[PDB]
Amino acid sequence: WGYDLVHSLKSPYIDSSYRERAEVLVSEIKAMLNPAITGDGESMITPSAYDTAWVARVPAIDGSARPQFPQTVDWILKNQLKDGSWGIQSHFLLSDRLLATLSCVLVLLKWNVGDLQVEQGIEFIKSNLELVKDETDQDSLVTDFEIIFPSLLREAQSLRLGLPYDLPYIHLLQTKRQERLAKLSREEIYAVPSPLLYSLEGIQDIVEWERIMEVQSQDGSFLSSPASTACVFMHTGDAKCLEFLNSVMIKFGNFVPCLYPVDLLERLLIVDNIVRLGIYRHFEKEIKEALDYVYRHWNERGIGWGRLNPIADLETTALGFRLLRLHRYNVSPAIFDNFKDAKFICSTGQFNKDVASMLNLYRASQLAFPGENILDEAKSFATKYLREALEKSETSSAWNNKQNLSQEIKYALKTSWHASVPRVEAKRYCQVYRPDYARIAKCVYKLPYVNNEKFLELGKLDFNIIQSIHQEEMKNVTSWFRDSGLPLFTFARERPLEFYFLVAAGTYEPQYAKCRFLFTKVACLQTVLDDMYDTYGTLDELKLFTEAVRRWDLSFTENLPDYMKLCYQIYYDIVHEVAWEAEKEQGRELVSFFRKGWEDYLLGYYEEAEWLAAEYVPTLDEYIKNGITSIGQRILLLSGVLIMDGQLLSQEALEKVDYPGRRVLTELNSLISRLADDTKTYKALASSIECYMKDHPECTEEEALDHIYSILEPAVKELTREFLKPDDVPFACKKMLFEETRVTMVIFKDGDGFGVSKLEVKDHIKECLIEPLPL
Ligand SMILES: NCCC(O)(P(=O)(O)O)P(=O)(O)O
Ligand SMILES: [Cl-]
Ligand SMILES: [Mg+2]
Ligand SMILES: [Mg+2]
Ligand SMILES: [Mg+2]
Repeated sequence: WGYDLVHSLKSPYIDSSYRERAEVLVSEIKAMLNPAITGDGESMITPSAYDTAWVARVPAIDGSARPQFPQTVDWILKNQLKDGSWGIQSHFLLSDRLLATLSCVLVLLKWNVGDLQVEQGIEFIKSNLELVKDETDQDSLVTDFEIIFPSLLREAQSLRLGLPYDLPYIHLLQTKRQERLAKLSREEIYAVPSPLLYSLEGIQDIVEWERIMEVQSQDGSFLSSPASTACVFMHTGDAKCLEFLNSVMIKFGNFVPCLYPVDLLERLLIVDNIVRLGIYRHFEKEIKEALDYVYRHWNERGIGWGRLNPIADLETTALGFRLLRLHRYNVSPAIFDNFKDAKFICSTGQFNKDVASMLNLYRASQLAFPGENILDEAKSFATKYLREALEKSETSSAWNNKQNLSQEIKYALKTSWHASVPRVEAKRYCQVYRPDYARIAKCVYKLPYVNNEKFLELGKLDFNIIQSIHQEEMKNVTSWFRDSGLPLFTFARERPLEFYFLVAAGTYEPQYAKCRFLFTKVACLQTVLDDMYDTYGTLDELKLFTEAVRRWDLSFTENLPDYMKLCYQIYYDIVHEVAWEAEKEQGRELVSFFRKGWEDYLLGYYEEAEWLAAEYVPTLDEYIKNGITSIGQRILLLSGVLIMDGQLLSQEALEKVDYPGRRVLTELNSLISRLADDTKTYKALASSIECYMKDHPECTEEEALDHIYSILEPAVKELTREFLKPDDVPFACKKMLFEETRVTMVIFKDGDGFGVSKLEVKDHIKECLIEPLPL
C-alpha cells in the first residue's frame, strides 16, 4: 500500500497509441450511430419471421392468386434454420421458435409452396411440444404467446396438420388464454388504445373490424405490429394499414421486424448504454441530438417505444424521464400519473417488459427533486414489485438465467444512485454489457445500435486508459506526501490514496489532474488538523494555533509548540499554493476568499474544541450550525472546484454553488457529510443523535436516528436539484461538487452507527484505481 504499491504499478495504457486507438473507436461509433440519430437509418432491428409470415399472407390487391409482397415468401423459404424452426440462430427460445415456425408453416401452405420447409417446420413444432413436461419447461414467453398460440394452433387443426393438439400443455395454454380474455373490456377495445392492439391477429373472433379503426395509429399500424396490421388489412382493406405495411417493406426489403418504429426507445437505449459504459464524454453531440429528438416527442401523456404509439409505454417513459432529467431537460414526474389506476398498475404484458418497466421506474424515482411525492410513491411500488419478481418462477427461466436477470434485479435493489462510485459503476457495467444481447417482444430481436462490440471495446479501453493516467498521478501524490512533512504527525493516520480516490472516482477526466492533486493535498492536511483540534491538541495549544490562523504571519509561530510550528508552515504553504493555482485559472484575486474560508473552518474547529474541554453538549441546532462549517467539506471542495482546467467561475457564478448559510451545493454537501458521518458512526464529544436526545429527553435513540434521516433525505433531494438545475454555472464544476458527495455517501452508506468499513474502502480503491479491466 501507499508509496511502494503505487510506484510498483506500470500500466501500458498510458502510451499515446492507446488513446489514439480509442479515438478511432470514437470515430467509428459516431459513424455507426449517424443514421440512427441524424439520418433515416433509424430503427435498426432484426427480422421477425413470425411477422414476416403474417405480411406474406396478404393477397395481391389486384385480385390475382398470389401474395401482395412476394419477396416475404421468398425470404421465408430461404431463412429456415437447420432444425426446421425460424428465428435467430444465436439464441434459442422455445415460445419464439414455436410461434414463428407455426406462423411460417401456415403461410407457406396458404400459397402452396415450400413443401419441404413445411415438413421440417411441422416436425420441429411436434418434436418440441412433446418435450414440454411441465410449466417450468416452457421457458420465457414472447408477447401474448398464451393468447396467440392457441389461435394459430386451431388454424392448423382445421387444416388437419399432424400436430399434437391434445397435449396437456396445449390445454393449459387455452386455459391461460381464457383467463387473460376474461379481464378484457371488449367495448373499450374500440375506444381506448390498449396493449392488445399489438396482437389482434390472435383474437380475430373477438374483434369487430368495423369499429377497430378508431384506435389505429397515425401511421396506419396497430400498435406498431406488422402482423397485427396485416390482419386488420386482410379483414378491412383499410388503405392506411396497407401504407404501413408498404413503409416497412420499403425500409427493410424482404422482411419485417416485430415492432416498428422503435425510434424513441432505441435512441434512449443508445444513450443509456453509452452513459452506463462510462464513455459518454466522447459523444456529447450525439447524445444531445438523440435526446433533443426524444424531448420533441415528450408529452404529458407519456411516450411509447415509437413516436406514433397511441398509448404510452412505462418502460420507455421511465427511461426517458430519467435520461432527460439527468441531461438537464425539464421534465415532470406527473407523467407517471398516466400509469396509475386511480396508484400504479404495470404488470399486465410480457414478463421481461414488465420487469424492465419497473427497473426503469425504480431508477427514475431516485432522481427526485424536493416535493416530488409521486416519485417517493413510485420508488416504494417499484421496490415491492422487484422484490416480488425475485420470488417468481418466471425470473428463473432458462432464458432469464442465461441473462442473469435475478442478479441484475438484486444489483439494482442494493444500488443507490446517490451512493455510487461513478468510475466503479462504469467498470462493473463493462463486465455485464452484452454486445449480442437479445430482447423479447412478439419475437426475440436485437438492436445492433444499442448492443454491439464497438461500444464494449471502447468502454474497456477508455476505462483502462483513464485508470493508467490516475496511476501516474498517484505516484505524484504519494511522492509529494512523503516529502510534505505531513507524515511527521504520527497522531494522524496517513491516507493520501483514500483522499485521492474521493475525488478521482468521480472527477476522472484527464484535463483535471490539477484539481485532483490540490484536492488531495488539502484533504491530507485537513485530516491532520482535524485530529489536532478534536483529539491531540490541548485547548491552550489550540487557542495559540487559532490565533496564528487569524494572523496569517509565519513569524508569529515562534510562540507555538514545535509540532504546531511545523503544522502551521505546511498549512500556510498549501493554502497559498491552492490560492495561486486558483488565481491562475480564474484570472482574479482569490487569496482573501480562501483565507476567509480557512479561518471560518478552523474557527469552527476551535468552537468544537471549547465544547470538548467543557464537556458541553450542544443543541441539535447549534451542532448542525457548527458542523456545516467545521466538517471542512466546503473549503476542501473549493480547493478543487476553482482549479478545473478551462472552467471559469465568476464571483457571481460561484455564489450559486457556494454560500455559507444558504442551501447551495457546498452547503448541502457539508450538511450531508456531517449527518451521514454521524449515522454511520457516532456509535463507535457528542454527535447529532446525542444532541437531539438532549433536546428531547423522553425520545429514544431510535426516534433520534430517524430524525437525523428526516433531515438527510430532503437535503439529498435538494442536492440533486441544485446539481441538475439549468443555470450558467459551468456544468463540470457542479458535477465535481455533486460527484464528491456521491462518493462520500458511498463511504457512509447504510448508517447503523457501527462505523465505516476500512476493508471496503481499500476494496473500492483496488477496484477503481489499481486493477485494470482484462482486454
Ligand atoms: N472530517 C471528518 C472527521 C470526523 O468525522 P472523524 O471521526 O475524525 O473521522 P470528526 O468526528 O472529527 O467530525
Ligand atoms: Cl444475451
Ligand atoms: Mg473533528
Ligand atoms: Mg475527527
Ligand atoms: Mg467521527
